[PDB]
This record gives sequence, C-alpha cells and structure tokens, in this order.
Amino acid sequence: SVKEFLAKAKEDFLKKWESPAQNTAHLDQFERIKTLGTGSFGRVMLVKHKETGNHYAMKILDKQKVVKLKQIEHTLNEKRILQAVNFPFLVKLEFSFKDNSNLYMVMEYVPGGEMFSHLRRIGRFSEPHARFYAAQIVLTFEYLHSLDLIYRDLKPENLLIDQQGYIQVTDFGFAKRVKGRTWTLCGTPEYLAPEIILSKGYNKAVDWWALGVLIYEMAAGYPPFFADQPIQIYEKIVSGKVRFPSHFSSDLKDLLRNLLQVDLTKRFGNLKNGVNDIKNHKWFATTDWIAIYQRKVEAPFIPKFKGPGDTSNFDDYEEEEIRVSINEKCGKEFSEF
Amino acid sequence: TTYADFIASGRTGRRNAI
Ligand SMILES: O=C(Cc1cccc(OCCCC2CCNCC2)c1)Nc1nc(-c2c[nH]c3ncccc23)cs1
Repeated sequence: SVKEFLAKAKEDFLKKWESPAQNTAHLDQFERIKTLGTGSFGRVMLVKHKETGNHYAMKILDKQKVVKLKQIEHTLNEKRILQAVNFPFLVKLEFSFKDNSNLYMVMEYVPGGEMFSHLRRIGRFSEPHARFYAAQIVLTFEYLHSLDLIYRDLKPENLLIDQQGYIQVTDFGFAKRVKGRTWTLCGTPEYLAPEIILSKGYNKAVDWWALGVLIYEMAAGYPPFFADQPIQIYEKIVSGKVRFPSHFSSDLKDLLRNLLQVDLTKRFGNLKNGVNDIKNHKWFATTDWIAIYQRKVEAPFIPKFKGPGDTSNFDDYEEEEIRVSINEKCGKEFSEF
Repeated sequence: TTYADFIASGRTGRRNAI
C-alpha cells in the first residue's frame, strides 16, 4: 500500500538526510559541452564524464554570489535534500563537490527539454495531456510532503521531459524540510499562494496552490494571474477572481476552484482526506495512479532524440568560462556542502 | 482575447524566482 511505501521511503530518506554524501567527484573528471540554463548564482551545463562516457547536467553556483544574495541556507537545503530523495519523477543527483570558487551538483541529463518550451511553442496542452503531467506532480508532492519537504518552485521551467515523455522535477533551490510553518518570501510571482504574498506563515498547501496554477497554465496556455509587473500579479492572486477559458471542462474548473482556494480549511491536498481529495477527484477518474508511478502509461508526447549529448530541445546561452580562484572563498559558510 | 493579452505581455519568456 501507499502507507507501506511511504514508511520505507522515509527510512531510506532519513539515513541519507542524517549522513549526507559529500565530495563524490572532481571538476577534471568532466568535459564541459554547453550551457543548458542560467540563474543569478551561475549556470547548468551539459557535461561528459570522461571515465564512463555518460552525459550529465552540472549546476555550478558561484559561492560569492550565493553569499551576496543571502542564499547560503537555501543552497545547503537544495544539496542535502537532493542527495537524500529518490522518486521516479525527481532528477537524480549523481555527484556533488566544491572547489575554491564554486559548488557543483552533477545530475542525470534530461535531453527532452523543459515543459515550458513545448508548452509556449504548442500553445496549450489538451486535458488528457495536462492530466498525464499533473498526476506525476500529485505523486511527487505526496512523496516529498511525507518527508516534511516543501518544494516551493513548481513551474513549467523546472519540469523537464525525459526520453519516455515523463516529467523530471528539477531545481531544489527553495526546497525545505520543515515540520511546522515557514515564512520565507520565495518562489515565482505567477505561482505564489495568497498566504506567501500576505507574509503569513505557511506550509505544504502552497505546493497544492502551485499545482492549481500549473494545471491551469498547461490547459489554457497562460497562467490564471498574469500582468507585466510582479506587483500587479500579486494584486490578482490576493483578490479571489479566477476566469477559466470556455474550453475548460466542468471537472477541470471544479478541481481548479479547490486548488486555487484562498481558504486553507477548503484547499485540496491540505484537508483530512489529504492527497486523496485530489487523486479521487472526477477530473482524475481515468488516471491509474500505480501505472503512472510504474511509467506503464504511454506519454502523449515523446521528444526527438538525436544523440546522448544533443541539446536541440534547449535554448542557446551566452557561454562564460568557469573561473576557479587560487584562494578558497566562503569556506566556513559551505562547510557541509 | 486573454491569449492575445498574454502573448503581448512581457511575461511569456522564462520567469525568474523572487
Ligand atoms: O537550477 C537550475 C537553474 C539554475 C542554474 C544555475 C544557477 C541558478 O541560480 C539560482 C537562481 C535562484 C533559483 C533558486 C531556486 N529557485 C529558482 C531560482 C539556477 N537548473 C537546474 N537544472 C537541473 C537539471 C538536471 N538535469 C538536467 N538536464 C537538462 C537540463 C537541466 C537539468 C537541475 S537544477
């Protein structure tokens, strides 16, 4: 059963959570190929492991930039959580290490690109297509929340499509293990729950709100709350009002009204029946939850695969050389990395 | 349309975190 699976999953998690993996590779063991993505602290690059021949995605964080942006604790959270988790829809962290200048997390390379890219290009996904991806997020959040983890950055930009057309959840930069409530203002403007915006303490229910934003965006092709500036987006989120496109089914509309719910005593995922309020909703009635987990369901979309290190499903980025200082920077702050 | 309003907005590209 689910309870039996979750018990054994918590046991494997806590062993790695209590005794994390550290310094499991060297920079000189990889060949840098291309930048797959960027952020304020660095970039994600396609790398090749010299000894195995395998391709990986290596996230590089400049420690000085992490310190300047007050993200030391968030960065330690990311690496500690990632090395400890194991779920079919979470990207696997293969190695981690650090040097004088940077932090490195080497993960399995997902070549099918971001959901964001296919979503913007295509326009919108049909309801069975969006339901397929949403189901995977539901099982992923059920796994993470049972471990007391909050993801806090769900968006199409963070969801990668694998060779079998399944989702690989990426970027644990805002992920946190917290038993009670938390207060950090973080995430993406369009996906923030009203309680984050209103500087109230919040919990795991912000992830279920983010799920509502994701399902709406997948099915409509645009988020439920958009504007040109973040400030205008927050005004829209905190005021009730959500308009659904006329092509949305009654079941979709009903489930979204229960996910995009301001009232925490009424928001799905949070209540007494928990995740089963979502799993058992009528919009998910065709979903075989075990087959989705086992990856036995035929994906509505399989991306083009040219070669193991092909980057055609990703955008091009300005390349910048990796500079490793002769002097160790922020050693005390990133000691446990 | 809402689509046209979205497509014409400055937030159709990759969205940054806060
Ligand atoms: O993390 C990033 C972006 C990224 C990369 C590098 C530096 C970054 O700076 C952080 C800026 C703040 C963030 C904090 C957390 N929330 C979002 C904003 C962000 N990309 C990731 N890619 C992968 C990845 C794994 N396998 C892959 N396969 C192909 C392409 C990418 C990947 C894992 S994390």
